[PDB]
Amino acid sequence: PRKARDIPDEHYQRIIETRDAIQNKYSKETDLGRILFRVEGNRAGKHDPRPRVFFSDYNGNVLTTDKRSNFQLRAMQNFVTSIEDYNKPKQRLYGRYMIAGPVPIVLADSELLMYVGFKWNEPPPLLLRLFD
Amino acid sequence: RKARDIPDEHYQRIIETRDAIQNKYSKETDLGRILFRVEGNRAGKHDPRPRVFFSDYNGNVLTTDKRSNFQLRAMQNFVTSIEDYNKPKQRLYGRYMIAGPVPIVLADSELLMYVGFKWNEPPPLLLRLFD
Repeated sequence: PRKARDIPDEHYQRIIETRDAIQNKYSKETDLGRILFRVEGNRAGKHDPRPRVFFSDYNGNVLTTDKRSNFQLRAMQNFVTSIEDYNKPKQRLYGRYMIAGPVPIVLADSELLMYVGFKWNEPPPLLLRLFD
Repeated sequence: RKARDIPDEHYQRIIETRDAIQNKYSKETDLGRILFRVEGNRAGKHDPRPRVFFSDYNGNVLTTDKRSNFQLRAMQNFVTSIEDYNKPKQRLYGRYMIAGPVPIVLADSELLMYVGFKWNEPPPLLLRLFD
């Protein structure tokens, strides 16, 4: 029963920035596999708190070297197949793992889509009790 | 500048207390009496409880003048900062978050309800550029 929600402007702006950055860093590389390998290489493990970058094509296929966390992979696949409009980036919550995208990206002279997964830690509650 | 979404639990809660306040004072025909009573439950300015604010559909904050001027400034700013009266959002004023508006009916008058509450958690903001 999901909910494609807007990405907060700061988050989206950031995503755009790291997209452009990744694009510029690997502008020399002509091998897509090498790029994906390098990019995903910077994660130290599955419990790595850092935002994880995912990729897909324009045909509904997630592109990744298999990573230690199957859950993030399931969530990403679901997100990719759940997209209603490839021109509007949105975010979806999978348990405690938020996923945002897609944003267009060019790697190895190929047009692909970038996404960002990151665990989302449920805000401290406010109450606001019935007894006024 | 940062009109952010209200977390679903928070928004759901806000809706619940809105409906609750609506049902509690359904008998009352005096708006001033309602506002007075509602705001009466706060014990002081340092009261940690979420503070309920009100406004009309003409940009005016409705409240009996209170102990905390800061919350009042923040609320006024929020009300005049609203881009769309049909989408509730939240804005951070220092450490004081303000969420709204949500429609409410008090004394057969259509008004808007807001909730202010101090926010003690600037992160989670973890991100990176080593990629």
